[PDB]
Amino acid sequence: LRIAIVGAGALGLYYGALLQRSGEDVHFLLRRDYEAIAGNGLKVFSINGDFTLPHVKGYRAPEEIGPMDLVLVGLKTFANSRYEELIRPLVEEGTQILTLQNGLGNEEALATLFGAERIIGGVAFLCSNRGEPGEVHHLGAGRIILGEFLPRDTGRIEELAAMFRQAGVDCRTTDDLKRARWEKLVWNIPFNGLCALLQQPVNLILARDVSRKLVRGIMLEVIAGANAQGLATFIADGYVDDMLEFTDAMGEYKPSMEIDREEGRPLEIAAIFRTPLAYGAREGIAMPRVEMLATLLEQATG
Amino acid sequence: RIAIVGAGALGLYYGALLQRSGEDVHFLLRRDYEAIAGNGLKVFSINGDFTLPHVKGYRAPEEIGPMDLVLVGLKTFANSRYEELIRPLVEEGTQILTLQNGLGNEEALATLFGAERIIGGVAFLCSNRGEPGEVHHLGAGRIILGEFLPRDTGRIEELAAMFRQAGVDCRTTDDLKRARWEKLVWNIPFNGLCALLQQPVNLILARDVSRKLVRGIMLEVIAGANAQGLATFIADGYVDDMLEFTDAMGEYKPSMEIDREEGRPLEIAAIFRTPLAYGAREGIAMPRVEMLATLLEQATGE
Repeated sequence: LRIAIVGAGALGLYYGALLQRSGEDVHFLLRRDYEAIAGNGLKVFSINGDFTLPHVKGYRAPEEIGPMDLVLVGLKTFANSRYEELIRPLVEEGTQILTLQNGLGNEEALATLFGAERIIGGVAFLCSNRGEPGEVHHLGAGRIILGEFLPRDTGRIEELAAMFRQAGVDCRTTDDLKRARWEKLVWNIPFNGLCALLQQPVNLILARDVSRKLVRGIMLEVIAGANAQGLATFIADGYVDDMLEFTDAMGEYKPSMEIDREEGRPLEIAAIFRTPLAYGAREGIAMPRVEMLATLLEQATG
Repeated sequence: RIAIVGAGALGLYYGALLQRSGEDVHFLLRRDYEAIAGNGLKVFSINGDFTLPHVKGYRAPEEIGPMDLVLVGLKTFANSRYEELIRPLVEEGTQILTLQNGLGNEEALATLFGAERIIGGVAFLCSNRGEPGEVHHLGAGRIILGEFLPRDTGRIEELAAMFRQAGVDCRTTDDLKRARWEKLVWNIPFNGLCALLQQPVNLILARDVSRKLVRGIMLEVIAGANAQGLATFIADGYVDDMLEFTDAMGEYKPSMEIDREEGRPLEIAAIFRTPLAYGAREGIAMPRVEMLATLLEQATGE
């Protein structure tokens, strides 16, 4: 099975590394650290034991790779205008596209660009900061839940789930990709939002009672927008308490958006915030706290 | 009003937060009386560090005298010392709050002093200690408060309010017994396996068949819980919820593993042998908890 990794980053390189370690033909597409990876290799620093890959099949242009069986898009979503130029040379009849990037609107913009039956969505729970050119730092978790965009057929999702399980990634299969994306949004929106804005890790947002109270209300707004979107099964309100207690054992974790704010690179406001808001306002649901958060966030960074 | 009987990684932490918000806190120190009478204790947290310049410390409980509340944070192998350590602190109206691990603690103190004095607190805290008078708080800290003998709310809500004022996320339940068993679902696989294998939680969770083991251990604890006269049944699926909860903890080394590393005794009796007793009393097959308890006393006998 041959794979393209379009994105790199903490997410793309980590799953890319684990795939070739379990014997899969993985073709990396790099920009920033092409010379530091082709000359050296990529080092994975993990809590489940470090490992290094001495040789890595690395490319700096998508046309050099050619058509692929699978393509992992782990890109940051501010470069979604680059979907056409980076993915087109990898598309053959039978090519299936996997997306692990945060928020909504990613599966939909790729289905319009290539085809709905090709699109597999993966909601990934990964604790990873990264990089002095060619290094990945695995800090926690890593589990994936796989779902197809066009909802119908069993074999492909199972073959992919087993493949990630062969690579040592905890992998699950679901019938409702929409719901699982919205379930991740319940954590993503308050915690990537408030933490990037206030420039404070999750524990300090959780330490104040009134800030906890804010978090709940953000979460309930997300749930309401989720529940009236066309879900096969309803997301209960108790899930707020579940995700609240979940984050309480993450310690001093700084989420991805906060790290981007600290590193001077742009933030994924469009996919994490504006798009769920657009989908929520499409069905006419009040989401004032999300909107306020979205606005302040793009005010803060410009 | 408050006496701290324990002076471990949790008794110090909670007592330091209690007097920081202006409570009359009296610490019973043993190993490090002289280090805290000279300098005071330093609390290092993820929620910002603080230092108490002066600490009301004592070496004998008869010097402290009658109290309003005694927080017991003792390690459960010192439970034979209940009478000598707590009796001088007890007057008519004194209430005893137990925050230690496992079972039997509420009932022992109830037999010893009076059941209408006893308050059970299931606490969840990540804390290693140890530079005589230095407390490290790595995460969480939330407490669920129950009364052993089920009479009133004011008493339990006044204590809950008192903790919340001090910055402790503090809840209240009507089923203390259930909540103890709820924490046993986590404490048995993880404080068990990690101490035995001498590995952190992420490794135990990394192998597929080891997750299946954890599942099985967990299901037994639940089965031993559900036949214990609980007001409301613990469902399985609470398994899936501690499986995913522990996965957000990264490279975490539980209290029992830390105690194994430092070569100090383990709380096998309260965490393992008492619940196994409670299940056998009702006749429940718990082969895995048994094997674990036993292998764990085999490794720490030598």
